[PDB]
Amino acid sequence: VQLQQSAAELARPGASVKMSCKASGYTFTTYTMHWVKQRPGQGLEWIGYINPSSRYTEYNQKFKDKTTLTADKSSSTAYMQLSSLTFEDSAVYYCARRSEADRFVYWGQGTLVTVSA
Amino acid sequence: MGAQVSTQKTGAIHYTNINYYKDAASNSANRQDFTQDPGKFTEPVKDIMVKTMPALN
Amino acid sequence: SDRVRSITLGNSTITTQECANVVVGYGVWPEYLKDNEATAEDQPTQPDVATCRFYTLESVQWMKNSAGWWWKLPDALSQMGLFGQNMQYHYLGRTGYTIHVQCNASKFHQGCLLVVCVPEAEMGCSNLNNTPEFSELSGGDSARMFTDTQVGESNAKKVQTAVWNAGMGVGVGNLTIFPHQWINLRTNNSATLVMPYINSVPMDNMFRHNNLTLMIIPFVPLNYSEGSSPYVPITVTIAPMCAEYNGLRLAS
Amino acid sequence: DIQMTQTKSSLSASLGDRVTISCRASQDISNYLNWYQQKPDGSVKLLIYYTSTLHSGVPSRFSGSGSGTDYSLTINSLEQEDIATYFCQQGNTFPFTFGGGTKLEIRR
Amino acid sequence: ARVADTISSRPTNSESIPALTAAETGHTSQVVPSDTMQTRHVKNYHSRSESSIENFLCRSACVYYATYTNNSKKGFAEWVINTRQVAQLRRKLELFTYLRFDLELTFVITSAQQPSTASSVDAPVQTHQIMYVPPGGPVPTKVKDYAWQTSTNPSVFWTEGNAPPRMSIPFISIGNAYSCFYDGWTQFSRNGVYGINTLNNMGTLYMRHVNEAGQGPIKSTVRIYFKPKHVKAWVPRPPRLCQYEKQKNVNFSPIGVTTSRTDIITT
Amino acid sequence: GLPVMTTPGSTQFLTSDDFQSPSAMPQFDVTPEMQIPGRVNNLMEIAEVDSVVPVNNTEDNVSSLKAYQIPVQSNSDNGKQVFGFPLQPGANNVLNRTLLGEILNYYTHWSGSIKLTFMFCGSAMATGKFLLAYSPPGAGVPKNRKDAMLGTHVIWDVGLQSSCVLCVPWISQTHYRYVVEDEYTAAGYVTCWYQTNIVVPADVQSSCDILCFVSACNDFSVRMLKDTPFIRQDTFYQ
Repeated sequence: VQLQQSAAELARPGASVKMSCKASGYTFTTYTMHWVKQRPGQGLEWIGYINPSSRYTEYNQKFKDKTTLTADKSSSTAYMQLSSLTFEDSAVYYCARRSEADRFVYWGQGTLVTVSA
Repeated sequence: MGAQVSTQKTGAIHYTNINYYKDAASNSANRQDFTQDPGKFTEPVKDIMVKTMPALN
Repeated sequence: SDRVRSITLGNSTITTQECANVVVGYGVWPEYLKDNEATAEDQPTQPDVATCRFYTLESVQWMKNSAGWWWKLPDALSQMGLFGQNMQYHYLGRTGYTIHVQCNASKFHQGCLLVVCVPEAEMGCSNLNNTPEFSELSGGDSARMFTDTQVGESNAKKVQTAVWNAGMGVGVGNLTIFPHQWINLRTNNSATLVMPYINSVPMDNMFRHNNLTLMIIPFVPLNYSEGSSPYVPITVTIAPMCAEYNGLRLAS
Repeated sequence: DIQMTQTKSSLSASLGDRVTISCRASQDISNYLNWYQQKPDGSVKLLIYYTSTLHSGVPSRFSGSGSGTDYSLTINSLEQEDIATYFCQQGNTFPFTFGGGTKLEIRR
Repeated sequence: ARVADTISSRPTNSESIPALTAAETGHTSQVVPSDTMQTRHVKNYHSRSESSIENFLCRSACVYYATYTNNSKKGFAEWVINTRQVAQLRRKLELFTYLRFDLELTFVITSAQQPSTASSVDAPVQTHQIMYVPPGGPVPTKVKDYAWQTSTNPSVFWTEGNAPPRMSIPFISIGNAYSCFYDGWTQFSRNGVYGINTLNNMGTLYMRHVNEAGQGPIKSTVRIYFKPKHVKAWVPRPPRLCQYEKQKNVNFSPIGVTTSRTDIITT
Repeated sequence: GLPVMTTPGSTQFLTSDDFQSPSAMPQFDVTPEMQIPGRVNNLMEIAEVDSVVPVNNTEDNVSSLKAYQIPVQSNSDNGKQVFGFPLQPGANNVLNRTLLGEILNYYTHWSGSIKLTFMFCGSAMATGKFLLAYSPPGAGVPKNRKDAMLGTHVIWDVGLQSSCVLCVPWISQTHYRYVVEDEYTAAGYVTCWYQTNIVVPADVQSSCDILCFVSACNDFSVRMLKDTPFIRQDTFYQ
């Protein structure tokens, strides 16, 4: 019934990372999978979702040109690729499973992404 | 004045039922109205086509 | 022969030379309202020659990458002659229809259409909090088209036009429980449906309730070799049957 | 967007006290609000999935109120396991906008 | 309601073709296995009694549950009556377009002690009141309100520890049948709302404690159960595929028709 | 003062009982009935209507209209396999979500025959012959046309009448079968093989499609009503 994410990542500015959120305990191709970004000095921030049955992704207007959400049917995971990393892309990224229209009931534990030299 | 709805569900015996209330919307469930008419969903066709004949003459 | 028909209604005739049989409703024929079930107390108007005749809607082109079309049809005939004029001056009204979808091709084309006429089709919106507006749900005698992709949720009031869910959130293969026919270009050439009045009230206002929806969905898409005619149109003609109206007032 | 603002951002009350966390919107969201709770080890869970309807598995100390623009969240008896960060989230327009954090602490 | 039995078949070599049909006519084939092969004469005793409309729908299912607290101002519950806040009764009723049934309500009321501070609490048995307000009647706004007199509004009283209460409601509607779907608006100008909420005016249902708050707060919970009787159903409809999202309308997110396999020949 | 004695089972709430209860609104006048077309009396005439079955699930055709289309081309060898799936109308994901498989998921046992209508939605100048086999279990799935011709089969010739009904019979040891996936009450496999090729003239597309329908015969039956596993809820809809 739980979701499990990847470990904490580390990358150079300009490089690319790829996180994941393995789902278990339910049918993976039924509910959409959302991604929430939390900078340590601000509140939560929405990024986008992906329908795992039809492979249709829809992003926010701010995170459209950087993020890319993919998924697979066999291993029942959902990936997310961040590209062109800058210093404000250092935050904590959660995965959530959307329930009825406007509530998220199950969350992940979050991965820590940092950029440095 | 008790009703003789007697025929029970048995595989291949009577029972008695009386209505105590004044409203017909307060009785028991029907549960024994077995009626079938599948010809309005399976044959909604104006000219009746026989099984052994070809369908498109 | 069993492949030829001729339908006569008013001052209009429809002939066809190859066709399947006709599908009549849920087993019943359209008739008038009896005295047991009437609730209005004034005398209705039954013109029955000026309104019960064949009205031809606009044509649509069957492309190779086509997804589907839909009409509503109390609204598709709202500007059609004297049927659309009695709908404005009267408050109530009941009617049954006969629908004739026709699309011809040669012996060298291939395809398959599903001509289904559904009652009470509530369509879903793209944004999950809103409901679709009127202009996205029905056009006057012009088809609204499905899509082979999913409309995003950034659109406020737009109909979700994913064709495999048929816009109502059901499997598109299970749409054969409604009265339907197929237009297989190998054998068939036109589909005919006769529909009675299906509602939970004996009469209804014809301007805020669309009690039918005609969907045409290509299951096997159109294909042809190079040389054959690339333009294949689809035309829909609808004729009301046993129409009557109550509650005469001003124009609206 | 709809700017979901919490002007509190920090709260202090003793054990056994009644706290109130308020979240104010930009326009009328029409009772489509959710309240979440972020524990200090990173776990987030849903508390109230309406204006006042409690989730299953949540203790009965929590209660929500509000209508229109101004809303509220009330814990009538503060315990030791309630020291966390609380967010408000609207679900009326695209996209989903979350409110600012509200951390709780001990009085003295 | 016994089903039909197969008859004996013989090897044929003739010009009659029961297997070849034409599916473009919108007519399902009426063949039985005694036309395409040789069969023996069996006789079936199987009945279709459990697949009837009355046996399929006349079972109790929960529709809502709401809570209220004793020692609290404005602690009382209300619920606008509708059958589309759950997932399983909504899917069964949406196989048909129009329905017409009588109801049978049942309430399951529990209680739970709250963390008070008085030493040695001891409370007597509790009494609850469940008032039904038809659409248009005056509604209560607090607990010790005058509107709980129930001069014409039917209500029920129940002491904890007995059998659960149970009423019966006839077919209350303006039209000739309950409508599960409505393709249209409320206003004649085709603005505003659109969907099934236009025809939903069954009424409101209020719940409260009768006893006063003695020494410790008590939080109760009432579950409501529907049971359709004398059911008639018209115009069948394909079952719902996508998950439900809202209550007032039929909005959805698109999904695949089935789950996928790795090939077309794999078993 | 009649002496009675209360038995066990008193003051209980069984959710499938037929008892009488006092009405809340006495002497209420209901709205009179109306002849609405399409009255359904039994759920076994919803399961007797044909519905298209998604045979072609290949991990990217389920979210499209390509799931229903079975590809048939003009081959260069003999006896190639068209499709194949086991016969489980409540557990196998091909027949799971049809009009028949959505009624079987409300019940536990099922018994009867199943029709399988195929329609050839190709060109009007194309020919061909197919073999529609059904193998009862005990052996594996047939892998050749020689292994599949030994079961219940029918040879379909395309032409004017563009449909053929393969009606699988009720061959089992028990009177009923389980809806869920069971090894003890397995039902067999349904396959399709090229008898001869698909021969087309010049300037005709050599790739044709085939639709498939599925319904029940007049001796179908279900038993032991349960809840469906295809719907789910976390919070209330509001």
